[PDB]
Amino acid sequence: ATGLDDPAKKDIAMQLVSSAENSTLDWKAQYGYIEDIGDGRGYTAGIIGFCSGTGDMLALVERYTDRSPGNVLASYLPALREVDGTDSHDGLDPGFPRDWAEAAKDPVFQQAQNDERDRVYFDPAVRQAKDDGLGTLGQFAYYDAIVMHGGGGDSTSFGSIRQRALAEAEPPSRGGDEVAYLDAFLDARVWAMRQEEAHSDTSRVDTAQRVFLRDGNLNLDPPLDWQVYGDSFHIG
Repeated sequence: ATGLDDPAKKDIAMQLVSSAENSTLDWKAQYGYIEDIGDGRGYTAGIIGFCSGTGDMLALVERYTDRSPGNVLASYLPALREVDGTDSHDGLDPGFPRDWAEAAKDPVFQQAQNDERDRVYFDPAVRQAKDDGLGTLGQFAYYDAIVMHGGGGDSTSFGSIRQRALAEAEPPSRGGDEVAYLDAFLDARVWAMRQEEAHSDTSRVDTAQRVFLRDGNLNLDPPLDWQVYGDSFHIG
């Protein structure tokens, strides 16, 4: 019941991430979203942008189908298993986007999306932050990082960002000052964003996370006011 695991704080986290990914606090509006944006990942869909090309859409539909056999997306499993690793729409078109939108009306699919987001991103990020001895803000910083950068082994992954920060500063779990460590983590996060795109817009740190940190809002308590990409947001 503590930190970002508090239901109210958890939803604040989801809103904060949504402001950067969707330019709105309304993260749930994305349950039914589905498009191929031409990034090589095939169809990108749902609340975290599950992809047909990367395996996570497949894992999501498998889990939905375990809980709800013969649901509308179940017929697409052979195709999803086949196109995995590629941007191909073979076996998905023409009906997949329509059927995705229909499934998104099912609270069970919505819960499946929530649970996959939490299995891959939220639970690991919050658990690692708490182990490092960080408060709610720090827990949020880890979550936003893993959402954008993933939990892989690559040079700008969440794990790699964390390792960079630990080299510059000790975490509270090892006697370090929390503000100094969080400044190091945000530095590392910005370093990674710039590696992935040179002229990256780092506002989700610069005019949000760094601002909360400078305000000493270590427990991430409303009112929260921030900007991402120049749009202003407020949670009272």
